[PDB]
Amino acid sequence: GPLGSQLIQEFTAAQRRGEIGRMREVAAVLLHFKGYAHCVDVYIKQCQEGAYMRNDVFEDIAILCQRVNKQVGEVFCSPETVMAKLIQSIFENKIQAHVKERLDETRNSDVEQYLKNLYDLYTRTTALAAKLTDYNLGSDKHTFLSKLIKNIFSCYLESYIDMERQYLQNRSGMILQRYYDSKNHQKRIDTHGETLLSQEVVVNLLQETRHAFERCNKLSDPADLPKNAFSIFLILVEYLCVDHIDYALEIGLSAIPSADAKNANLYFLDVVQQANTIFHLFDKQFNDHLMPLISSSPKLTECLHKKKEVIEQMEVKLDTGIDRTLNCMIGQMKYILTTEQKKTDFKPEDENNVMIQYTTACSKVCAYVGKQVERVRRSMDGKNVDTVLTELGVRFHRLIHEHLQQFSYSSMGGMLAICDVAEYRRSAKDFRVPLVLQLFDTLHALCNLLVVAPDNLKQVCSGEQLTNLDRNLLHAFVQLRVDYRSARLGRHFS
Ligand SMILES: [Br-]
Ligand SMILES: [Br-]
Ligand SMILES: [Br-]
Ligand SMILES: [Br-]
Ligand SMILES: [Br-]
Ligand SMILES: [Br-]
Ligand SMILES: [Br-]
Ligand SMILES: [Br-]
Ligand SMILES: [Br-]
Ligand SMILES: [Br-]
Repeated sequence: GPLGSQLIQEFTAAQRRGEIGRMREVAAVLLHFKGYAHCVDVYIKQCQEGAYMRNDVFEDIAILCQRVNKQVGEVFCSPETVMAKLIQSIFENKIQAHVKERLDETRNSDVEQYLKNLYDLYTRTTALAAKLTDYNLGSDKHTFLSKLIKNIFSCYLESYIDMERQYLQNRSGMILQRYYDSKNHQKRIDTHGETLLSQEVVVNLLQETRHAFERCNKLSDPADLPKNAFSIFLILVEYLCVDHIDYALEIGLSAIPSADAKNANLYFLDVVQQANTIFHLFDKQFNDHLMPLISSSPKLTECLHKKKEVIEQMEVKLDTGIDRTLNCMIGQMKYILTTEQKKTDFKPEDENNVMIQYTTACSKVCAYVGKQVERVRRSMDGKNVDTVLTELGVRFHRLIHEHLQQFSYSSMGGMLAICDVAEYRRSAKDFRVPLVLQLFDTLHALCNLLVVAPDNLKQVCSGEQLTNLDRNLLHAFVQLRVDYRSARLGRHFS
């Protein structure tokens, strides 16, 4: 019939000014007809008009819902259905308008600020939805809020991961270019030991990626959180690893003079030092930040495999470079020995007038060794420096060991050999590595063989420093004696 439902305008008047049960009476009448849905509707519009006048909209709607809750119980019979209508109106209108307002402007002017706003707006909305769930709305309310948040973020959170990666690729690219421009280095003799490894570029790349993970944690669907957080990681290993540090490792690998003369190749040891600190900053953000997001991954086993693979590819290159730098040093110590150690040193031309000291070949080497050891300590941190010295010291002991075996020794030449080793031992003591010192300790005892009289030869072999050594090793040194044939020293087949 002629619905004079425009007594709904009588309800509007009652709400305008004055607190009354007149709102209740008109509402109680209106539930008898279709139009009770419209009455509560205009009630929501009116109480919202004077509300939004604050800098913070999420506090404004929090105060709005509390004052409406105490009033709605006075006016309507089923406050729970009215209340759900309220917050739905707040979300579908006010919240969605405030989100579209913040994002449209910054979307085509500041992509990073867009991501930081989308993250902030989504966080405050969820925190707000947790405040609204405290009210006695119709249970299953949790699903109700979830649909409201989804209906105003579904398309923002859909194209999220693509904008996040497009941003990170571009921002990382700009950081790398800005660094290679400040060094006047176009991609693909340099006297400077330029490592091309910035501890600023890496820490700024990690700064950027860390923040991307945090946004990824809350803005990515939990079912796709692992695959999304790993997509971001692959961007890091493409710019930080492949493009920055792996590039500087190959560039630094070509500045090695290849075991020749005149080598100012302190360069690569500086590269090893920086790369190690970079690695410590790398896996630190990996364990603390990326791992909590990837822990629940279907194929986490393949995620850890690529992380390991990447960090081993460059681990090997560092091991190739430390090896090439070491035999460059061994190459020079060998050069000193061949050109400055003659036969007449251990096989003196005239037995009569010989002053026994360590050879000039010995001092030239020890002086060189010490000059390089110093450069190693000054170019590396305490942890990885002892592993390098150990290798150098082992190779150092190896060189002298085989060097001593290509000479014949007279009675007089014997002492000169010990004097050499004794000085070599002091040079090795400067390594501060027990292994190197102990290796020359056995070589020192070994030289004792080509000095003692033939009758006390098998006696000395029974000594504490020699007994626990292989008989073949004792034999190799006895053969170096000039009177190995002149005496019955062939009794070393036992
Ligand atoms: Br009115
Ligand atoms: Br209703
Ligand atoms: Br952020
Ligand atoms: Br959240
Ligand atoms: Br409930
Ligand atoms: Br930078
Ligand atoms: Br990439
Ligand atoms: Br280091
Ligand atoms: Br980090
Ligand atoms: Br001496």
